Amino acid sequence: LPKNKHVFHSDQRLAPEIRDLYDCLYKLYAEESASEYFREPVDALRVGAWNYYSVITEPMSLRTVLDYIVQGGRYSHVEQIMNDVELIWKNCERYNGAESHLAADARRCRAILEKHRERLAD
Repeated sequence: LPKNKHVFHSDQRLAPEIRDLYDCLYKLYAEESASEYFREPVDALRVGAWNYYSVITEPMSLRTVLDYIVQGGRYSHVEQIMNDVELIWKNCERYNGAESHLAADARRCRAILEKHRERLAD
């Protein structure tokens, strides 16, 4: 699992739509407290979530997405990024149940991201 925190680097070589999504995602990652459990990939075995990797076949976190964006070679379209971001929330509801407060914060993050994007669209 990657060390320390993702360093904000808004790369000018990216498509503008992707750089914009990057900026919104970084804000969610670094600035919104409801994103806490979705920031970094979980060491499932270390935290005693023993069956996590069998329940969740495609793990995902904001860190993972942000690093992919900066590293290149994965994303060519915003819809691809959003596909991975949606995984974060879906994985959460799948493993913790829709009634958990973790799932409540996933849904909050999802809605907040939507608003970040709509705002920058003006």
